[PDB]
Order: sequence, then structure tokens, then C-alpha cells
Amino acid sequence: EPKLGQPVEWTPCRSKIPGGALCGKLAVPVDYDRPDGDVAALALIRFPATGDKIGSLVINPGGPGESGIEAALGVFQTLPKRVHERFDLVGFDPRGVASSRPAIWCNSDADNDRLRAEPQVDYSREGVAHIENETKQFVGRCVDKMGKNFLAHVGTVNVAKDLDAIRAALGDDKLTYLGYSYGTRIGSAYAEEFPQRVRAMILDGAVDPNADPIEAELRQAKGFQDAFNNYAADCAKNAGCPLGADPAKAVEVYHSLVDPLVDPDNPRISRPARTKDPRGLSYSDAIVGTIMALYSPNLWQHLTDGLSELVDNRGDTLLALADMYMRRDSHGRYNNSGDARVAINCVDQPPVTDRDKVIDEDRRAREIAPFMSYGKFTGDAPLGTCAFWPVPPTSQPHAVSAPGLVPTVVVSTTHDPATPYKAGVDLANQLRGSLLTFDGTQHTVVFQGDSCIDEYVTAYLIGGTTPPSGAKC
Ligand SMILES: *[C@](O)(C(=O)OC)[C@H](C[C@@H]1CC=NC1=O)NC(=O)[C@H](CCCCN)NC(=O)[C@H](Cc1ccccc1)NC(=O)O
Repeated sequence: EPKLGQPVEWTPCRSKIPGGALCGKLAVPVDYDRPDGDVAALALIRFPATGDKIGSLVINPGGPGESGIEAALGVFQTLPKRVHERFDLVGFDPRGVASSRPAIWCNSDADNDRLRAEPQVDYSREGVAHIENETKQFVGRCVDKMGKNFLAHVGTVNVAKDLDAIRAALGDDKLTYLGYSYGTRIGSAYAEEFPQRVRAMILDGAVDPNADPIEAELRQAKGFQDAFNNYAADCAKNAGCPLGADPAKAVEVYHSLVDPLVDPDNPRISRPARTKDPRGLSYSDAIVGTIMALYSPNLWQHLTDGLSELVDNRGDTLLALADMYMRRDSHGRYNNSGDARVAINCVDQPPVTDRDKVIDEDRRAREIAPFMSYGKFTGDAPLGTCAFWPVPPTSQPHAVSAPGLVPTVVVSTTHDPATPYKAGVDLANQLRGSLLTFDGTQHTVVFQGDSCIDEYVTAYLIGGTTPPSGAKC
């Protein structure tokens, strides 16, 4: 095990790994107010630079709960040549995530499978009570396996402190950071606590820390409905579209394909589409699979395949897309990204506990994103998991305040479903940095094949040149 204050012991990484990758662990205190107490071990991966090294480019894929080691292995394949020359590509698993120890675990593989088999559409009083009873048992499993102390200190406020310890452990006087999705919350949290330690920062797919949680969720529901509409309009131009040639009826045709997966007389009964997998395709997995495909047009073909299969009451592709979102491998084993996502989210802001607010949010969500709403508004809706969380939040919604921060770049995609375009405009305003706009219907874009975007962030990472005002790719 690594000890507090000890240098990172690098070694060639485990089971082929490219680019002479080095792996190691850094010890951080669980509670920064008690560095004498318990210690967490953060897993790191490192791809040494091939040319004149400026420093380390630390990345985070977001989630929260997504592995940064896994992400750095993917980014290494699409890393521009000049970035690979001047920077060590460094990924890290945040505290409680993936290979970091202790890792957040709440649900067994069967607990996740059992939930996904349920339609999760019954919002009657009995249905809401059933959902909240499962939620209370989920929270109990988190406490039993993790303990309240570690769950209390897993928030982004402590990840930002870990990120500075990572910067010093990597030998960099200042941090060069690329954050995707939730990684932009790590970025802004780090920018507020260590503004004097930021050399460069790129935030792709922005979350606004000043946002109200309800309105942000409804803006994300609108983003996924807009992405659904863009996918359906594209499919309508193509031969044999399973949603028909009229995009104005695509939501109706979509529901004619997914609604039969629920028993029309008993919303608690699943009628799953046939798959080679023994699970079949539940309604909830069909919706999750659709959401997964709407993250990128590279998956739109898979959504079309999944819906054509549903015409014949098959659900193999949509089940695979749902497995991709939930990170369930071919042997039925989940990674801890799902459980880590909940535990990190529940401490990053005060949860919504008002019943009227939760009910009214479901009423508006049904109207805003009809594609992922079943049946009619019932007058009731379940509270989220965080409303039952046993440890208090360690961050509060606020506008990012880092006055002396170096110019940064926020990359925002016009029709991003997961983090809408306006969220990136608002974050760039709070950071008082540059906004780089990408025109598309996808979530994140940096280092993913677009030379316009990549040449912008390459010049920023190396020379500090920010894109001009109104830059579009
Ligand atoms: C970003 O971190 C990402 O894409 O991670 C890979 C992103 C950022 C969040 C969006 C709003 N605030 C954030 O912090 N996270 C996500 O998109 C997560 C993780 C994806 C799963 C990968 N294993 N999921 C959602 O945000 C989710 C999307 C959704 C909408 C409607 C139905 C079902 C899912 N929405 C949610 O948690 O409310």
C-alpha cells in the first residue's frame, strides 16, 4: 500500500497496454481534517510523453463514477500527435471509483439485474412506495458495505484536494487538466480551491454548479428529447426507418414499440422482448438503451437496429446499449460506476426532499420529454435516492468564483443531451474563460476525431492560445 507523503511507485501496467504505460497509486487522507486517520489509495495511469515534456495532462471522464484509467486508455488512441509529444497522458480513478481503494459498493450484480428487470413505470401510491422501499434498502446496503465515514468524504470537494496532491505527485508546479462531463465539476471545484495551481484547463460538456437541480434535470430531459427528435428526423430520411418516415409521429411509433413491454393492465408486470440473453428487454432497459444511443451519433445505427428488432419483439441491441450505460460486462458483472455515481452525487449538493417539487417535476418532465414517459401523469412520483442519503452534502450550489484563474476553455455542443449547450455558456461566463462551440447532437467532442476542435485545444494546451470569441467547429 502507498503511504501518505510517499512518492508514486510507477510500474508497467497490468493485463496489451500501449505506449509504455506506467501504473501507480497515490495515498490521500479520507478526511482532510484528520490526515492521521483512514487513508484512500488512488489508482493512476501514465503515458510518458514522446517529445519535449511540458508536464502532465490529467483527464477525467466524468459520470461521476467513471474510471479515469479506462478513459486515458481510450483517449490515448485518439490523442493528437503534438499533445502526445509534449504531455504525459495521466488518468486517475477518483476516491471510491474503479481501481481506487476502498471502492464504493452498494448493489451486488443481482441487485442491479433485479432492478433493471422491473418496468419502473408504476407511479401510483403503491408504485411510488415500492420504488422508495427499494431506495431505502439500497442506501442501507451502501452504509453496511462502506460505512458513513467514507461515504461522507467522497464528494467533489475532496476530489479537488486529491487532484492537487496528484499534481504535486506528478511533479508539475501547475495542473494541466481536461475534464469531460462531471469532470467539469472537478475542474471548477479545483479552480476555486487552487486557482494559483492551474496552468491550463479544458472543460468539455459542462455542468453548472450554480444550477437548480430540478430545472437542470428538466433541461437535460429537454436535451434528450431534442436528441431523440434529431435522431428520428435523421432516421426518417433513411430507408426502412422503424419509427416511420414522419418525424412528427416518431414519439408515437416509439411508444408503440416500447409500451407493449409493460403489461397494459398491470404496470408492475414486465413483458420483455425476446433476446438471446436470458434477461430479455424490459421497458426500463429499452429506455436506458435509447438514452445511451443518444449520447453520440455513432450509436444511432445501433438505436435503429434496436428499434427494428422491437418490431419483431426482439430486444438484443437495446439490451446491449443498456448494458453499455450500466457497465455490465459479458459475464454479468457490473463495475462500481453506478453505485459510485449515486454516492458522489448525493454529497455534491443538498437533495430535493420536497414532495410537491418532485411531483411537479414529473408532471413537466412528461410534457418536456414524452419519449421516455409511460402512460399518464398519476399525481405521484418517487423521491430520488439522495433524499434518503445518511450523510450531509459537502458542496452547495453557487456561481463559480475564481477571479484570478488563468483563461480556460469550455467546449459546449449545440444539441448535447446530457449537458445542454447553455450549461457550457453559463460555466464559461462564471469562469470568465473562452467558449468553444461544436455544432452537433452528441455529448463531449474533445479528442474524438474532429480536427477543428482538436487543433483549438492543442494550441491552448501547448501555447496557451484561447479560441477567439464565437469560435465554432
Ligand atoms: C457526464 O459526466 C458523462 O457523460 O459521464 C460519462 C454526465 C454529467 C452529468 C449530467 C448532469 N450533471 C452531471 O454531473 N453524466 C451522465 O451523463 C450520467 C452517467 C452516464 C452513464 C455512464 N456509465 N447519467 C445521467 O446524467 C442521466 C441521463 C439520463 C436521462 C434520462 C433517463 C436516464 C438517464 N441523468 C440523471 O442522472 O438524471
